[PDB]
Amino acid sequence: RSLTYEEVLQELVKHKELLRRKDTHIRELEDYIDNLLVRVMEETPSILRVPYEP
Amino acid sequence: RSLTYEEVLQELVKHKELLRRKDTHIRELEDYIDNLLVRVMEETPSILRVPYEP
Amino acid sequence: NFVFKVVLIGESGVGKTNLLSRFTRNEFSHDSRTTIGVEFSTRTVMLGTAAVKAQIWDTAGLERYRAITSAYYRGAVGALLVFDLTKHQTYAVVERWLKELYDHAEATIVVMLVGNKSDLSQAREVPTEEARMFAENNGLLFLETSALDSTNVELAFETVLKEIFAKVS
Amino acid sequence: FVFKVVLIGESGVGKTNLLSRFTRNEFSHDSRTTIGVEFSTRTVMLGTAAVKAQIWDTAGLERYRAITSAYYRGAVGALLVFDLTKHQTYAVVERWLKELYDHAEATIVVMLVGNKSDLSQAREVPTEEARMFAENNGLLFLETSALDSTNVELAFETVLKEIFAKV
Ligand SMILES: Nc1nc2c(ncn2[C@@H]2O[C@H](COP(=O)(O)OP(=O)(O)NP(=O)(O)O)[C@@H](O)[C@H]2O)c(=O)[nH]1
Ligand SMILES: Nc1nc2c(ncn2[C@@H]2O[C@H](COP(=O)(O)OP(=O)(O)NP(=O)(O)O)[C@@H](O)[C@H]2O)c(=O)[nH]1
Ligand SMILES: [Mg+2]
Ligand SMILES: [Mg+2]
Repeated sequence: RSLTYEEVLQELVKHKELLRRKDTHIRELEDYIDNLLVRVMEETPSILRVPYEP
Repeated sequence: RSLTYEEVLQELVKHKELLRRKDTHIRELEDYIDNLLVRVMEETPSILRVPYEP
Repeated sequence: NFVFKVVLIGESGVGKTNLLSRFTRNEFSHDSRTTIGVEFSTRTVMLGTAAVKAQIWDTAGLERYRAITSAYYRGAVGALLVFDLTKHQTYAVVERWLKELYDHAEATIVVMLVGNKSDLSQAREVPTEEARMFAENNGLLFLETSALDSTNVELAFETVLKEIFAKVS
Repeated sequence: FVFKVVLIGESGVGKTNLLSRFTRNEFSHDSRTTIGVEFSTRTVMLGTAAVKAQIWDTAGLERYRAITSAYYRGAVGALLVFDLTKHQTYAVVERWLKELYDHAEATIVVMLVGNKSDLSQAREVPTEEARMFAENNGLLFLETSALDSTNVELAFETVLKEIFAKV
């Protein structure tokens, strides 16, 4: 059925908050990666080689 | 400016699209992390110790 | 001396990361964020005349396939399978956790079923007797803990180490 | 001789495809922004010396990252790449040069690279403006295409030669 203006506007508000949470968590993942790679680069940088050779 | 129904809906459609791309990016980051950790866990697991000892 | 690898497993939100910090660091955090990645902390106890290092691993309690699963369980000699005694769903999925555990570890690994968040027991949804009985029928140890106020956290991990030690010597 | 070389410049300019072109002779029309940090190697004979290039790559993000120091640490060479089809990528080049010199060691050999020369129809940076900026700042300069190959070997090999001349 056709959504009212307010129903569409609620969906937009909900999506705005979800976008904010997703952006937050992207930066948490990117920060984890960066902190981990500092340790890798300093201890065992061969892990970062492309292609990988164990 | 008081957005019209169509302007709200367009903003919603755009957010929906942004969300799909953010979800794909999150999973790309998660997969990268998992693949890197496999190698860290194999070669130099002490990197994962909390608190960290270099 | 001995190094025993112990893994924490169970649903997101049950308190795995806080049980690990409370045992190995005597620290606890209210931050509700799911663990990213995989981490381990250590604590060394004396059992009888042996210095025994517990090397206890942590990762988020996710059901989906992950590349890190095999290496996470590899070499484990003990497991704490944790649920939140205030959230029945976390208990309902215990057997799915055991199934995954026995896809990656020998059938007789030392396991403790842990009902965590005992300081919230006014909101209990899992009866102590019921989970105790399940643990007994499945060859698991059992305790209720609180990572927040410390109740039974040491006992939980020290009991697992004592059993592994008994079995290994 | 093993020479650490870093790739710097805006997201999208072609760093990862310049790396794969030079080190594996491969190119991907599809590549997405790079996650984390990686490196690939190629070894050339310079005169009678075997010289390994160990060339590092990460996303061209302007914000603060933890990996920045270790990325630049020990680098003796850099390619600072812009897209000659995208003037914004060139305008911002003095900012990357700023970062390089803040983290880079003093003797670093730097080449400014205008990538995507195969898209000459969509050009937004005259060769001349870019050459002069390079000449003014003591940087090498070339235009390349990771796609069709033009100047890619020449770009990385010229850096390695200049490093080799110094060492
Ligand atoms: N009151 C109380 N809260 C607890 C207790 N244990 C953990 N918490 C809280 O419960 C929430 C989640 O705990 P956390 O240890 O992060 O759970 P986890 O099992 O590691 N989750 P994940 O698997 O997603 O990483 C947090 O806000 C934490 O502070 C406890 O014993 N009592
Ligand atoms: N036509 C053409 N396309 C190119 C060339 N080099 C790269 N591309 C295309 O440009 C897009 C981005 O290339 P990529 O190598 O990923 O850029 P990057 O600089 O590594 N980006 P980031 O810093 O985010 O990781 C890709 O679609 C790639 O196929 C080139 O020389 N010519
Ligand atoms: Mg956790
Ligand atoms: Mg890239």
